[PDB]
Amino acid sequence: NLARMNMFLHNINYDKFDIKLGNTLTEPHFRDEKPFDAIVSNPPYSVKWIGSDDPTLINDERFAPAGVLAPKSKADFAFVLHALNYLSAKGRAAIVCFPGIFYR
Amino acid sequence: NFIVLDKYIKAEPTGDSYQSESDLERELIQDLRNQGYEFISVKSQSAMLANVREQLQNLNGVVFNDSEWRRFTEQYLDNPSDGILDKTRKIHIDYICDFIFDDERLENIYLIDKKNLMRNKVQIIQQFENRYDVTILVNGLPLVQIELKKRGVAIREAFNQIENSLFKYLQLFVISNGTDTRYFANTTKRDKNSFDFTMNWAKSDNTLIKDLKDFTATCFQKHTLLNVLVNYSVFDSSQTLLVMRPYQIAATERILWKIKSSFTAKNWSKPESGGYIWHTTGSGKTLTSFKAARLATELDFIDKVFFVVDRKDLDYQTMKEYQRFSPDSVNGSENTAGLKRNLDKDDNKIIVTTIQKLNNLMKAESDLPVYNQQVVFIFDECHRSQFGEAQKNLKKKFKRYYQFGFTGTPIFPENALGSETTASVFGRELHSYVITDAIRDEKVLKFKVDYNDVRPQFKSLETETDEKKLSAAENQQAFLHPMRIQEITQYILNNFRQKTHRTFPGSKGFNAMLAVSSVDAAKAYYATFKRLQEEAANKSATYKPLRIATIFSFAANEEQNAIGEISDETFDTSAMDSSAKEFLDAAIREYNSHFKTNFSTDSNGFQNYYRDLAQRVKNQDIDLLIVVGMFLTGFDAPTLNTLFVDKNLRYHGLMQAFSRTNRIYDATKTFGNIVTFRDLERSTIDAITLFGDKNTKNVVLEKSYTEYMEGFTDAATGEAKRGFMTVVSELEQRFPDPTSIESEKEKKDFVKLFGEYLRAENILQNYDEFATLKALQQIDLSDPVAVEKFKAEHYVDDEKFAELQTIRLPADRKIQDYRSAYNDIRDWQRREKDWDDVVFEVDLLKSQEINLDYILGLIFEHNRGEMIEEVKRLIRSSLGNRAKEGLVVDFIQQTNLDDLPDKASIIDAFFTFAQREQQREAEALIKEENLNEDAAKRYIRTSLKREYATENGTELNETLPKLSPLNPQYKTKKQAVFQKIVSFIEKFKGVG
Amino acid sequence: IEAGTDDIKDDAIKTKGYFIYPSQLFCNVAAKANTNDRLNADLNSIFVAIESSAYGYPSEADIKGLFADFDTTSNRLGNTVKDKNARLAA
Amino acid sequence: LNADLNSIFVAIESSAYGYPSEADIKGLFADFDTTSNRLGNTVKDKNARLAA
Repeated sequence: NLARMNMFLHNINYDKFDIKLGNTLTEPHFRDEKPFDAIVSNPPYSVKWIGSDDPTLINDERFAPAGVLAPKSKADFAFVLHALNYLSAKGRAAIVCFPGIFYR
Repeated sequence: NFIVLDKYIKAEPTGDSYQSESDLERELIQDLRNQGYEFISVKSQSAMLANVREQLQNLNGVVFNDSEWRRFTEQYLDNPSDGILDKTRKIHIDYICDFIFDDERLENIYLIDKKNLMRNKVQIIQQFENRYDVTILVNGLPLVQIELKKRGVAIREAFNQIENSLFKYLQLFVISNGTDTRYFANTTKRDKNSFDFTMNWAKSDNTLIKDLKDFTATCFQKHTLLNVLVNYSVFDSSQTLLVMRPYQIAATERILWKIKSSFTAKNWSKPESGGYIWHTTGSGKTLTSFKAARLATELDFIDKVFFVVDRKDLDYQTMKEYQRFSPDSVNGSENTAGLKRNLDKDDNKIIVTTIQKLNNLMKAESDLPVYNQQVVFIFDECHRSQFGEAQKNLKKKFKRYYQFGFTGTPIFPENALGSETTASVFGRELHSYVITDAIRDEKVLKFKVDYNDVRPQFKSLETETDEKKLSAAENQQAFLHPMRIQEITQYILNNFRQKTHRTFPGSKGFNAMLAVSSVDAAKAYYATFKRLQEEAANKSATYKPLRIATIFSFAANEEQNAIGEISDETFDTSAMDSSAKEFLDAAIREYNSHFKTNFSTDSNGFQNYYRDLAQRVKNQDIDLLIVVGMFLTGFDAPTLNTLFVDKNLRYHGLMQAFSRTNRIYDATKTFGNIVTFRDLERSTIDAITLFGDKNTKNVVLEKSYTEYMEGFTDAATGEAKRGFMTVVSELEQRFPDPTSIESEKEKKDFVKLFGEYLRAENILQNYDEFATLKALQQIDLSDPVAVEKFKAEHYVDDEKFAELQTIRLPADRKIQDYRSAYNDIRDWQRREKDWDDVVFEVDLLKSQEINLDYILGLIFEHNRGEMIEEVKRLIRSSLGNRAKEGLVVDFIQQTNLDDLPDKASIIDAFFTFAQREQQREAEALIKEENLNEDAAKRYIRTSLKREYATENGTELNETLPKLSPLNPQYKTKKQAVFQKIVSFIEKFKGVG
Repeated sequence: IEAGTDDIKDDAIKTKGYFIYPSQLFCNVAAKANTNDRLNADLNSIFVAIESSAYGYPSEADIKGLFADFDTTSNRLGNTVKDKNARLAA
Repeated sequence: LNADLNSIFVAIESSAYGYPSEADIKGLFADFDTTSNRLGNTVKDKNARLAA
């Protein structure tokens, strides 16, 4: 809610300008719109989730190219895999992490 | 007793007004008052609330006060800040509120008796407030709305008639003309996409029920309608209300009736207690399985419920089981300790598991508490590994089971011949949904199965039916001969762009598959297609090639099935030789070299390579797919119309192969072209006589070529399918062509005739003799080498060619004139806006497009000779995308064709001139009505990259000259600027 | 709406056809008279809960591409109605 | 009440708090047990949660 009013305060056009609610690990949307051209993010750290995993989320469109999931204590790089999924043919990407995810 | 009742005698009004609506309204009022629906008269908004207070006090057995009823109306029932989806959530989930009684207590408030349906109360009322309305109140709640139309009202126009407060509860938009009757939900789409969600009540033998009188007399019983509206309406989280088709509800009630009768007889663990459901594939069996599981959950005495499929369909559909939220779709994977923990854990009342996990649990553990408990089993997709052995463990290590089956694979008469059949595994055929009436109800499409008797060399061997020698003496030379494979390749490369509807450059197109029975055939085929496309491109440096891919691993490993299906390929990569394996690897390296992909052929990249190829074959970016044994059972392709077979098949594995085309896409795709190189039509007759009568195959497939040339009269319904040459003679004789039609009724009749003509045209487009007849319109006099080579391409002897020269087609310039006239009539009825009745053939107007490339190619070929009337030929061809008309003339009336040497030079000269004229006219668009240059240029380039324009893009005032704060803003000049710029972007869609 | 005659207090001009055009442009009419500057005149006036009904006004917004269903933050606690009036007015 | 656990419905506990809160004779010490309110989003959520 505060994010939508934050983005609404700064005199920005109504055109398609929005955020939807959910979690990228559970409700990854939007696939159909589109392969994006630039992304930034601040993923929170040590964000342990359901393991490892009970659904078929190995066999989704983005974690099957990796080879293994991101388990509970190492729950960081699921965000960067979800990031690199939604990317163009040319446009760069930039994310933040902490250097403790080193070899792990 | 049931919901879908079988034995029903029918009624007959004549009447009892033939035409009117209000008398039909009074009829159904009389009928529902006969059935026990109360007709009262409420006319105001507040008296609705008074009726609701009258009914809910009867329901909950409590007494409100006026302040208390007001507080209930405000706090829970009618908060005005809520939409339709909130109230749908309330009537499907949140049906209980909690209310403070003024003696300081808190008690429950129901809405619908979700467990005792007969305790509910029903009412019926009439219209208020552009149409006629009949509304059903369910405990005083408007849920079922029925409109009315005239008799001849089209079912498409039935939607085109689209505050107050309490009409935001409705769910079932029942619509009728008095002869047909359907019902909506969710008011989903516009009129373009309503027909997907148009259902019909019927009897359990799937024979349709359409008459509104008997529709009301059957489907609108109180015990019927309440059970439908409560039990069989799934609010899939979120936004969606999935409501079934009647055969699924019928199958579910047969299941539970057999369960209840088997427990009352205490006759468990037996095929008397068992039975099976055999519905055809494409009927949406997954939602029916979930409903059966949820109602087995809702049952009284049932301990554990299980649902078992083949691997690895399981976890995919397990996350597709999210109708309930959360649906307790638990797995161990592969935790027999976790599965017995889930046995020990309570209220995960559905458990999904494999046959292999169940067998591992039984052979590993034999002391479970479940062995003397009420257990329900449902199975699906039975292969032949543990088809009897796990069932022997089921017999051995259990006591109380109710085992049911969903399949498309009957076993009993001639399928397996050496196993325990379906009726002996399960029991009664509890309910079935055959493919036939599903085809009749537009869920899948028809068949045209033809063998290619084209080679008199191997004619005896193709027509050979000796299954022993076809099994054994199958080799690489008597059945895979290089001349034979070469002529197969030449046939399919000649007929590809015809059968994929790619006869025009701007056409849409479809992809195709080619499946065989042996790997060495495919290893011949890939190099064969590659080399023959190289030769075809080297013939004249003009031939467009086709990107052809293939995939397989290993193998026909076991028997795995009955007679006769595909033996499933396992995932061992290099189990075959590298003459097959590294051949595949080099093909994938060429695939990587063309498509820039990364998948190697290891144990990881091969499987996701298969998935990636499956995804990118779907989007019509792969022209042809050579297939050994994959893509035949679980793969779907909505954009695939034509299948090619060099293989011999059997009862219903062949049906699973034919299911890979027949799925509906639009009005262009009509039926699946099955082209076999070995004759298998008797096997098709075997499958359909297995699945129906002799009428069934004539319902399913097809009629012959001449039976569509001169048409036919259908032996069942007696319709006048007039015929191609028939309608040609009709439009020639009746209408003094081209544009001598000025009376509006004959305009409409000409539109109807031309639309029927193009419908029959698109039906005939998939026929080889019709393609040969159309291509006969490029005669040579004489040039006998080219004519005989053409006849050798189409395999035409001069005997038949005598009649083919005799039979005459209509003139193509006339057809250009007719299509231009139809486009003009459509544009004339595009303005404002007896004309709200006319059938439009929008889809084939959208088909058969020319994207200026064939136009400029003809203009470059337009020597040099003729120089003025070639502009007239281009203004003849100008239709479909005619709004880019005059500037194309301005490219050729201004410049010179002598200045342009070839095709590409005139093409990019046209691009340069179009960009120059577009910029120059955009300058005038700026100058005309005081347009702010940067803002308007930004807006128009945004619209051009967006390919259309809109009255959104709400910074458009920055383009606007002076001022629209003012309340006297009179579209000044907003509508004028907007119409000019939408005409401008229509003039420059994509170009520039 | 008033970049040019600017009015501190506004009217019930009623022209819906003109009203729907910012309801296509900004997607929301504030209201005729339920703006802040009009509401800033009648401060400390009993009662205060009309702001809830005020949140009914821009939340109409069904045409087109709503982006509404948002402003459910300001609930009521609050222990008496005069506490609510004095606190929200302050 | 421990015999009929998981039984629809659960809000009878509110009426249960009506019983010792009679207590007007003598020297009440009641008017106390208003802690267990209802949130809660559906009635079945309330039933399952309070029964657990």
